[PDB]
Amino acid sequence: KSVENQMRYAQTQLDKLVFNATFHIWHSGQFGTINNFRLGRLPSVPVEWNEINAAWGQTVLLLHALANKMGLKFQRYRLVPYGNHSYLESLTDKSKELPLYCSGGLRFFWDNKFDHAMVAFLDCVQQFKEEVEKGTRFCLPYRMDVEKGKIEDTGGSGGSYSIKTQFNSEEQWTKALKFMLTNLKWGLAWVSSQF
Repeated sequence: KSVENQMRYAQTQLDKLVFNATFHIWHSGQFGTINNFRLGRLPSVPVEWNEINAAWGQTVLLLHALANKMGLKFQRYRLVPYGNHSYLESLTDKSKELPLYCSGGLRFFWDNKFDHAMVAFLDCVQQFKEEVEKGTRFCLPYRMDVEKGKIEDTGGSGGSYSIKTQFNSEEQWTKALKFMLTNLKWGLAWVSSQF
């Protein structure tokens, strides 16, 4: 099973079918893309952070719209769509900063706020998964592990890939993000079909 095939499968459903904006999830080599922004970077393709931040912003807007369409209010966090500087807020810790954007440079010179934000977002994606799967044999294709901040290539390599940048490689981080976008694409197909 290839992630590209999983995306095609979802695109087949989507083509046979309404939202305020359009959210087109696809692939470009090793990258997952959303509305043409690459969500990742590679040693050989140093995607600018403005583009990564924009991809995050569209991803947040998508999950926000999916949750609003379903009547789902997330636990633990709320999404704050804010263009290319989108973020979450913790519902229990008003202090906590959870930016889904970063500026350039080296992981070394950063705190963990962006990484915490991405794990909080994966928590929300997993909550969405539980709602679409409730009751149907339907399942989003890639298992998510919120405790560890990882996504599994279920039925592919079987490996688990971190959504955090710290202690990770750019190629594995990009893979995790691409599996996450595939899950959201499947979610959009299911939501567009069942609502």
